Amino acid sequence: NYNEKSQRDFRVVTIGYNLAASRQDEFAERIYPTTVI
Amino acid sequence: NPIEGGVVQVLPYIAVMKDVYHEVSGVKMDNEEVNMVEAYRDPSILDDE
Amino acid sequence: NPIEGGVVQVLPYIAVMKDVYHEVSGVKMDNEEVNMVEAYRDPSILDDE
Amino acid sequence: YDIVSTNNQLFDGKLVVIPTRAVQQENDILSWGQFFYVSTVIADLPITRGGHQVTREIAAIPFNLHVNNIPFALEFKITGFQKVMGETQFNGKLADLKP
Amino acid sequence: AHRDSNIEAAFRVISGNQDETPMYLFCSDKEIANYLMTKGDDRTLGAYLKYDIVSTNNQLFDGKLVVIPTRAVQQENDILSWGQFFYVSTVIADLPITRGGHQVTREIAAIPFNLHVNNIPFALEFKITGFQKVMGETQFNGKLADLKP
Amino acid sequence: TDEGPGEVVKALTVNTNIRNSNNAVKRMLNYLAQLREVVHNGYNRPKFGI
Amino acid sequence: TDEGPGEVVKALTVNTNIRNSNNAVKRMLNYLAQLREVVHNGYNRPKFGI
Amino acid sequence: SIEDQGTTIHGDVELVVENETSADVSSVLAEVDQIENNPVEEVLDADDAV
Amino acid sequence: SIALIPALDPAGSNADFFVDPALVPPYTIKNEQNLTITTAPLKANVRLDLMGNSNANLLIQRGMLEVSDTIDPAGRLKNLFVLLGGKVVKFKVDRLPRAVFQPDLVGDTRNAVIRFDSDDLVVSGDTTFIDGSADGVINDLKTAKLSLRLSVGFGGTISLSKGDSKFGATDTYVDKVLNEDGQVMDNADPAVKAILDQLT
Amino acid sequence: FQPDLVGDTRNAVIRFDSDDLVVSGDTTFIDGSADGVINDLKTAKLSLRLSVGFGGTISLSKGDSKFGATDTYVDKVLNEDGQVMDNADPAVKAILDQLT
Repeated sequence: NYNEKSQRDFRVVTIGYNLAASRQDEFAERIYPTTVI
Repeated sequence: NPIEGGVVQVLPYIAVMKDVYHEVSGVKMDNEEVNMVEAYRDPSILDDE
Repeated sequence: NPIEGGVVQVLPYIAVMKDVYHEVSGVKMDNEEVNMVEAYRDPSILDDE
Repeated sequence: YDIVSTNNQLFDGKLVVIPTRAVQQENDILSWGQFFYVSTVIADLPITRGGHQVTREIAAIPFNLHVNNIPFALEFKITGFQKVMGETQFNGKLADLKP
Repeated sequence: AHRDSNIEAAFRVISGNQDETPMYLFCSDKEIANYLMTKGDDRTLGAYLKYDIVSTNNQLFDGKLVVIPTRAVQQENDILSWGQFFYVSTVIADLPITRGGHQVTREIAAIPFNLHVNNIPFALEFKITGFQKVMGETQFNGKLADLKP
Repeated sequence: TDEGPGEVVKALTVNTNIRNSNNAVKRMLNYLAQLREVVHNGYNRPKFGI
Repeated sequence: TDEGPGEVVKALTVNTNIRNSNNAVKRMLNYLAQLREVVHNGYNRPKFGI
Repeated sequence: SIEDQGTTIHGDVELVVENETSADVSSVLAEVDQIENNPVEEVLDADDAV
Repeated sequence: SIALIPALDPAGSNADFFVDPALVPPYTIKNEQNLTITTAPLKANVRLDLMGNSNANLLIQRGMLEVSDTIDPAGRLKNLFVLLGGKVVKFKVDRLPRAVFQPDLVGDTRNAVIRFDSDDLVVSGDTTFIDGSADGVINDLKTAKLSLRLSVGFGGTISLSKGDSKFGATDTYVDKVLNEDGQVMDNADPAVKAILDQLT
Repeated sequence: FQPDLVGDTRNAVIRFDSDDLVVSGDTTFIDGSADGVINDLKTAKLSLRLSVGFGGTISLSKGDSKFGATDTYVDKVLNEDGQVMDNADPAVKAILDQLT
């Protein structure tokens, strides 16, 4: 191996993934306000 | 780092997959699976009756 | 370990090579490369005139 | 009036005007619509589904209703944004009049 | 394009910040930038959208305006950056080499080691031409003259 | 697996919550369609059952 | 019964351990089958992938 | 809680009482940790191995 | 009992995923239960739901399999069937280093990739076809005291969570023709050419 | 290129596997022509997606490379609205009959 240039080991970055949703979106909430039954 | 020689990008996500039985003769599983992130633009992928 | 679930065996060696130039055409580099370990049984691979 | 926006694909150049009471008072019929929410129960149970395999299934069961109250709406289909901001509207027309 | 794309959700979900929106960069040459920078006192587009202006004199980009998103506050290996420049330290090698077999010259060579990577599949591309025929000529009274019999 | 859901189980609520907003949008648009037909036809006065 | 299993539950590991020994035997003989074919053929030098 | 429980025989029921429920699962998937440490099995450089 | 063995639908609904019976007739296998399964090698250059076409799917009820069923990444390429001179030769390649499944480094983390590249598929006078015969090309190799070294390339991907699989085979070549001693002979030799002319 | 996880550590593997290779009526040939399949495809208001597979291994120290191409198939024939047409439709059959 004349040139042992890196081929296997790499830096890894973990991409975030954070899902969220309110009971209704502000859009849906203003049109259909929530009433607890 | 010159030893690292590059970067790997790992993308975890939650996929919404349709409840489908495996076909006997199917070429490709007809599972309409979509990244949950599309539910914000097109939430119709979540419809179930 | 259950997290590993497998093993990889890495076998280093020093190879005997000829200083053959890369050909204009060729199918492969015509370099009769063998493991130096073979030299103990068949040391003629080392002969150089 | 007030402005509420969505990125839902179903709304595409569709401004709709609806009245609502300026001050909302919990269960107020004068709201254009209402969202009646009861519960979102989550249950876990190792169901042997198919009779030949067991999988623990954590399921959320929604229980709610949307109801409309007021039969009033004005629906506007609005297009042409790129045609009035991306093209000459006045000097171009005068050029078209050139003999 | 901001509506049709899912870019708003992408930043909110990936960044981990419930309230996060992209910022757009106006990538232009020097002639175009002279006009976009006019009043940079408040660089907004819509209700909440903000932008910034960056310019180059590279000939390859002459007459081009391209608008791209970026994370408002840049971090380290930020995936939400439109592209990234992955740089490894450059090496300068100095060794006397008999180059050509008949001449001996010391050659000091700087060997680059880097990659540009694009992340976001978003772009707005504008080809802007014809400043001199608009600011150096009549655009209104000349047309009225052309209507003369 | 002995370990239960980490945070992923909360995605079930997020899915439901998004569906709530989706139902609001479809319900509004489907209501407009019904209203358009009622107003299109001869129903310009308030009455029950239309 | 809500008491649980007795010591007979350890027979499951015994069955596995007996199978573990039999698997070594089957693999040994299957490997000899490889040598029979490879050494019978023209392979008298070390190389990868034979 | 369901997050802590494992395959409960009689089952578990919970009520969502939250206005919103974010779910960050970036660290939940076990393959991510394996990749972060070793995208591929670590192998020494050929010269370092001897 | 947990082996994933492709199975033929008695109705012939998935017959297009398997090698035509004319070349490799299907054969019968039985599991530990008294149930009987009909199996055959999969056709090269095929895309299919690997789990859906498995014996597990047709064992008890045709549509029993669900997303809970997954494929073990610790699989191997067991056999290749080559059409050699009009008749099929079965090559056992199960334990070779190139037969092991590998992770797909670019794409879905649960995708397994198969890359079997070998120049060491030997066909000689001692080879038999799948049906036990040794006539035709094999007999010519026997009488000429020659042995072939075939070169094959078999690739594919298996989605370990979905069951989707896509396979493909590269062009097959004869890399070497060796004499009994083990030396390479030129392909222009009338004894070598007369045999190679049959491998179209 | 990917590392060869089995075999020589210096081998670079290329496994290009894509079902999204698109041939629209706007696509032209290497000579700039839009005749033949492209013409009929364009005038039928169709789009066509190929399924291709290309694999090979390069020895990064020896320069020994082997490449192979798998059977290429037409995966989907779409309309301008993204609808996948049934291949039995004579509108798309004419194109499939040309791609032999």
